[PDB]
Amino acid sequence: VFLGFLGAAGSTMGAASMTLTVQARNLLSGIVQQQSNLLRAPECQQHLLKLTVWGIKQLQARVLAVERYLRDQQLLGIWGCSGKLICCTNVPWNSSWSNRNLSEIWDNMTWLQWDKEISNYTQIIYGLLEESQNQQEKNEQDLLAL
Amino acid sequence: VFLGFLGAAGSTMGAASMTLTVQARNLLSGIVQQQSNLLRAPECQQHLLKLTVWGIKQLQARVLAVERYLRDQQLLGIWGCSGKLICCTNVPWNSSWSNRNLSEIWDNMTWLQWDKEISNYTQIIYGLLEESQNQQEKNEQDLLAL
Amino acid sequence: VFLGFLGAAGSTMGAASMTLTVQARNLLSGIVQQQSNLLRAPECQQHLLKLTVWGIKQLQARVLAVERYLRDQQLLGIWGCSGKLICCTNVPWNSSWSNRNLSEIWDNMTWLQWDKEISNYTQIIYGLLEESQNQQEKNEQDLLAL
Amino acid sequence: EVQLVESGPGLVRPSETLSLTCAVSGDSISTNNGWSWIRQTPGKGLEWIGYINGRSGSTRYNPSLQSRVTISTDTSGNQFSLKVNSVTAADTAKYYCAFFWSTYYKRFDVWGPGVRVTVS
Amino acid sequence: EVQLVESGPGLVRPSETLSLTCAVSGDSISTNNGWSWIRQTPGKGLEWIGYINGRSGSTRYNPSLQSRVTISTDTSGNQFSLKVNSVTAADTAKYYCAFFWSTYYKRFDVWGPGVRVTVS
Amino acid sequence: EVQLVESGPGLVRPSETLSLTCAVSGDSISTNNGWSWIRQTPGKGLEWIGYINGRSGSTRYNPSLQSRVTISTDTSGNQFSLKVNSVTAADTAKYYCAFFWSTYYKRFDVWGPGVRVTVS
Amino acid sequence: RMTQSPAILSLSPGERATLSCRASQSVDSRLAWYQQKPGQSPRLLIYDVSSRATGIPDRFSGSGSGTEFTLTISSLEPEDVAVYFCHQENDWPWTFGQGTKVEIK
Amino acid sequence: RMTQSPAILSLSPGERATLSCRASQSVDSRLAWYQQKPGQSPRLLIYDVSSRATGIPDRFSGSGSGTEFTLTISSLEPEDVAVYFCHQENDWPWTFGQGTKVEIK
Amino acid sequence: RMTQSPAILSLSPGERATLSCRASQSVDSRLAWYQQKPGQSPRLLIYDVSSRATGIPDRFSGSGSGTEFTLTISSLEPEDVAVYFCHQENDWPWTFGQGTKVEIK
Amino acid sequence: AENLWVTVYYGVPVWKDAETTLFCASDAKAYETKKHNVWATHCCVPTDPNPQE
Ligand SMILES: *[C@@H]1O[C@H](CO)[C@@H](O[C@@H]2O[C@H](CO)[C@@H](O)[C@H](O)[C@H]2NC(C)=O)[C@H](O)[C@H]1NC(C)=O
Ligand SMILES: *[C@@H]1O[C@H](CO)[C@@H](O[C@@H]2O[C@H](CO)[C@@H](O)[C@H](O)[C@H]2NC(C)=O)[C@H](O)[C@H]1NC(C)=O
Ligand SMILES: *[C@@H]1O[C@H](CO)[C@@H](O[C@@H]2O[C@H](CO)[C@@H](O)[C@H](O)[C@H]2NC(C)=O)[C@H](O)[C@H]1NC(C)=O
Ligand SMILES: *[C@@H]1O[C@H](CO[C@@H]2O[C@@H](C)[C@@H](O)[C@@H](O)[C@@H]2O)[C@@H](O)[C@H](O)[C@H]1NC(C)=O
Ligand SMILES: *[C@@H]1O[C@H](CO[C@@H]2O[C@@H](C)[C@@H](O)[C@@H](O)[C@@H]2O)[C@@H](O)[C@H](O)[C@H]1NC(C)=O
Ligand SMILES: *[C@@H]1O[C@H](CO[C@@H]2O[C@@H](C)[C@@H](O)[C@@H](O)[C@@H]2O)[C@@H](O)[C@H](O)[C@H]1NC(C)=O
Ligand SMILES: *[C@@H]1O[C@H](CO)[C@@H](O)[C@H](O)[C@H]1NC(C)=O
Ligand SMILES: *[C@@H]1O[C@H](CO)[C@@H](O)[C@H](O)[C@H]1NC(C)=O
Ligand SMILES: *[C@@H]1O[C@H](CO)[C@@H](O)[C@H](O)[C@H]1NC(C)=O
Ligand SMILES: *[C@@H]1O[C@H](CO)[C@@H](O)[C@H](O)[C@H]1NC(C)=O
Ligand SMILES: *[C@@H]1O[C@H](CO)[C@@H](O)[C@H](O)[C@H]1NC(C)=O
Ligand SMILES: *[C@@H]1O[C@H](CO)[C@@H](O)[C@H](O)[C@H]1NC(C)=O
Repeated sequence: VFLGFLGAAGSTMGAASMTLTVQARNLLSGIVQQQSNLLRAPECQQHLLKLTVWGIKQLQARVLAVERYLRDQQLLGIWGCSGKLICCTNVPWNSSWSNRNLSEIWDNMTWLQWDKEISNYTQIIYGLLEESQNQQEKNEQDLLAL
Repeated sequence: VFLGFLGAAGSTMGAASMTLTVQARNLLSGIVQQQSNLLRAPECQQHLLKLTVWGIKQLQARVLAVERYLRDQQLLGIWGCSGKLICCTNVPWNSSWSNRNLSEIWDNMTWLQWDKEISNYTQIIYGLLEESQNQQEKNEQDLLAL
Repeated sequence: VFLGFLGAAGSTMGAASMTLTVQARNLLSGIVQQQSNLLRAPECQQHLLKLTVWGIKQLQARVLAVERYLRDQQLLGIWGCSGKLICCTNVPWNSSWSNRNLSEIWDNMTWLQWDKEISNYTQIIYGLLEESQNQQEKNEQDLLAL
Repeated sequence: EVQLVESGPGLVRPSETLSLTCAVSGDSISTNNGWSWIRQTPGKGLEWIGYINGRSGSTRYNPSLQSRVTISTDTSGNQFSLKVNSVTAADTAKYYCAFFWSTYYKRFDVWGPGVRVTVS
Repeated sequence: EVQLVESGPGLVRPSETLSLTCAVSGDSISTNNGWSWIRQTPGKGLEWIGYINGRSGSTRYNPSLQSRVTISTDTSGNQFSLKVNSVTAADTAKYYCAFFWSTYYKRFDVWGPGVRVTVS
Repeated sequence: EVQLVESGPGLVRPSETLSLTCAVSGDSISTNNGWSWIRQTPGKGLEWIGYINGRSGSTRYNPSLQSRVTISTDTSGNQFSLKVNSVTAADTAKYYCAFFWSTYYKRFDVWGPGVRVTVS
Repeated sequence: RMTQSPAILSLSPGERATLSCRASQSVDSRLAWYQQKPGQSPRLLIYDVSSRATGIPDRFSGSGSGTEFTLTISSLEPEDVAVYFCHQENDWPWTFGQGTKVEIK
Repeated sequence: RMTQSPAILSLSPGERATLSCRASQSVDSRLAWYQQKPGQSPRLLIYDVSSRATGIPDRFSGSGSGTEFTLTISSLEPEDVAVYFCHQENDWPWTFGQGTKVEIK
Repeated sequence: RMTQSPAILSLSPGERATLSCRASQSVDSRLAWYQQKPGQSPRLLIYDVSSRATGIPDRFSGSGSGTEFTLTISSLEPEDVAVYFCHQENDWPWTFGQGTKVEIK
Repeated sequence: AENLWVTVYYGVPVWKDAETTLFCASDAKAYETKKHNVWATHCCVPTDPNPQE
């Protein structure tokens, strides 16, 4: 855990796609989330009760990490990707959002650069992914299929 | 998000089944759960620390939304529906719980009316769904299958 | 719910594998997590606000149950088991971790005894399960498959 | 509610292609997937030929005719048709136009009267 | 632990149906899925005929006999049987009753001595 | 970038096994899955024979040759080969060595010049 | 992939008629029955083994699972002379049984 | 499992050439086209119905889905005399169409 | 779908005997071996390529994967004269190889 | 223009500038026995176990 947490950040999209579990494992487990799960009492805890302001700040940090995690999982579920780090969809690429070939982006761009190129199309793409899944379920409820 | 949140409430069960992502998206995202995830500090936060009672009420609301969400997801997992908004099971309908044909309920009833008709059979049905999944796993652990 | 919560604890691994939903259902639902979800206000709540230390202790207990649940679910997701109480993997057994035949462990050992026999190989096994899933995804991204 | 009306040659010779059509009245064939052809052969009974999905144009054909039959639509005429290549005496049968609705909520068929086709 | 005992005609004529039975001693056939028939044909070797699931009555048959063989049970007699229709000389073989246990935790077989059947 | 060079007998007699090899230059065959054989038969056109996965040694063969063809590798020689049993006149064709790369990110082929084989 | 039996029944008015149908493979619960009167195209009677089609008399019923199915007509009427067909709905080939006749005397 | 049409086209230089290919089963979007000049092994032109292979002139394009596909060569040049093949990439058998010829006069 | 080789081995007592079996398709790790002595029904020796069945001598072992498998008998004894069979457990047809013989001289 | 489709990836190494609350920690060695030290009481979470970089 955290042995190369953002190690692929400067690498290409292709190479970086091979380290996806590395970042996923660090979204729900900060130091305080490890101390909170010791078999022994952590001892510190009395401090956070005697002084309730510190107790509240710690809980807010823990609750937020959980809420952010769950929201990303909910979107993957809605889009039809329950689990999987990499999933294919039926939404075609518009070639307006970005107009580059596969041999250019997977080999020459980093994920940070990509993110800064299509950031204002994010909501359009997410909207289409949701519509696609709804259409798929409508087709599933037809026993003659395709 | 929230552009027709309960819009299908007065519609029939059939039509309403086509809007399921609309309600699902609003279970983990109230206004305070959006403000809490800004890149900038929300600014308000000092108020909830200076006066710890308000800080606690806000956390209780956030924790509860998460617990309710997770409990529903756990039941779907137990019943054998990981993900999916609509899933088929192997539990037969009893015709005691409700005794109507498909052409009557999917076209003439709303979900609110349905809920008020079979509410005291809810636990029986949930119990059967769990038993069904356990039986399925017992059959899966047999390499000769069916 | 909780009608035989650890009832299989003294039973063999084989028999105990048939009660897995029994323990799973009790990880997110303690008494306070039921009182918190009443349609009526619980009434007690004012106590936990007037005296903020008790309010904080209760939230810490609730947040922790959620964090522990989610971490186990994240590991199952990473290892390629989204949902399911029982899942097969591609990691071979080393026969160093434990060197017993199937007819000995499934019929004569309890899960507690097993846990005390291979506890210091837990991290090795978990590491291998993650590597296996990453290798599987690398193979999936090849349209000629196997 | 729809009505299905078949029409076509009542006689085809060996190795010729048989072409039958079906008009649909009361609803559209650009949608309502499940437009199909069924064959009733004396001495064999009923079998499927195949069907078409009006919304996408995709088709499925019973394997026995996988290399012999084409099903397509005329959505302007709101009619659909069946063509079977290399027709032989063994293909003499009563041919039917049918609409099969099978979903999670409803099940029904509509059948036309059919066309009897003699094959020499 | 079970014992399997086969019995039946050692001679069947062309186009007749061959009927062999197997008694099961030591356990039940209303459960314990995996009751099966195996054929050993000189010049070909071993092949499966098919098997039955005592708990549900469902069966699976090797495709070569998909249209020829029926397997069923007599749970009162705690015996099961095999019937093969339209038997010909090519079906002369040694037939066996077997029990196959294959689960996540155990693997084993029990075989009976079998019946040799001559086909004219 | 690789080069593929085929070699083998230009003549095989009835019921003999035909053996063709392909050398690979520029990359390894112990990896890079998708090493394959393609056949071009005058009067029929192009068809696949099958392919091998250099990383695991597994193979897949077109069903028409499921019982007739073997594909394997010599990773030391960095060459791979095709053997087709019970070759007949109907198998006269132009045989090719090819490399097919098909992933989520890239698609390309490399073809060798091939070997023309006459079958008596 | 399904066979009906017997080829024909002959019953007195008001008598109960039963027809069997056996599958070569499991068809789960996906079985439909049809009624074809001479000069008519087949009418759907029963779907999913026992559900009545809209407009079907309560004389008609049925049961079965996997591979073993039965069509039953109680209180058989003269208007029920027809050829009854067994239809597979659990797989792509959708085969039909050969059709059997029931005649009222 | 796919058939090309016509067997041969004959075009004037600069004219646009079109070739069709029909599948017996859906091939989704998994269709490739190849160019085989006499004495040569087939060259990949187009993959996934409309994506050009590296090094392919913009004269080449295509479209289609499911079962109905077309290969188009605009501004046809004498260097394009070749046999063009339709290749199925949506299933295991990977069949090819028979190949059609385009000749420039 | 599997072929054994050679048809027969002839070994001195105490010598190690090896038999191969090749699949036409991958059988994963689902391979079993059986021993049939004359007058007997086949006995299970090895399952899942290398796991010994209960009651089997340690003379018996094996290895292999995918399509290439071997059965080995070390320290071969006269009581091991038998026909050995290769059994596919990775698919529905469950085929067997033809059976080979090992004889001790 | 290639015929491409949207693929969703999770666990991508991307970030944005942000404000948040850090929780503080200390090296629980000599400082652990300070007892009445303010900083040793507040920054209670143990850290610096040969920390990663
Ligand atoms: C940082 O950038 C350099 C330069 O582009 C990358 O260097 C490549 O490393 C691979 C693996 O050793 C070689 O096969 C390439 O030939 C190198 N590129 C060049 C131009 O020489 C380096 O990998 C990048 N860092 C990370 C983490 O990806
Ligand atoms: C509220 O009730 C009315 C009356 O039942 C619904 O009106 C139907 O609307 C559809 C779509 O325009 C028409 O095809 C039907 O013919 C209308 N029904 C009648 C009796 O005329 C209306 O849709 C319902 N509201 C919602 C949100 O579903
Ligand atoms: C506690 O241990 C006893 C003794 O091993 C278990 O008793 C077995 O119960 C089953 C079911 O009734 C019988 O089929 C076995 O024959 C019994 N064993 C013996 C040696 O007689 C008992 O089941 C165990 N408790 C639990 C919860 O598993
Ligand atoms: C492909 O793009 C077409 C043009 O859309 C325009 O540009 C995009 C980037 C947006 O700003 C949009 O509001 C503009 O109208 C669309 O008409 C077409 O639907 C797009 N296809 C898909 C799948 O999204
Ligand atoms: C079908 O219903 C049968 C009758 O059960 C009775 O009515 C229901 C509503 C409950 O109140 C129950 O306690 C009563 O005994 C059951 O015996 C049968 O098991 C039911 N089938 C299924 C699948 O639940
Ligand atoms: C099988 O075991 C081999 C020996 O590993 C040694 O013992 C284990 C228990 C560890 O303590 C390890 O650090 C030792 O080196 C391994 O070399 C081999 O990789 C193992 N196979 C698998 C799948 O893990
Ligand atoms: C949308 O993103 C592009 C990225 O290249 C940027 O240049 C453009 O200014 C952005 N549009 C707006 C309104 O900010
Ligand atoms: C059970 O639900 C029905 C709904 O129609 C209601 O009439 C009945 O009174 C309920 N039973 C009890 C004990 O409340
Ligand atoms: C590892 O676990 C075994 C369990 O049998 C135990 O005997 C051994 O002492 C443990 N090793 C260490 C270093 O604690
Ligand atoms: C459903 O029940 C209603 C009320 O008895 C009836 O009018 C309707 O025709 C029934 N539906 C079917 C398909 O029989
Ligand atoms: C992708 O675009 C670049 C820049 O125009 C070009 O050099 C490269 O050859 C293109 N890739 C392909 C496969 O055509
Ligand atoms: C498992 O090991 C025990 C102890 O050595 C032995 O008695 C038992 O027979 C073994 N099981 C099998 C299937 O060989």
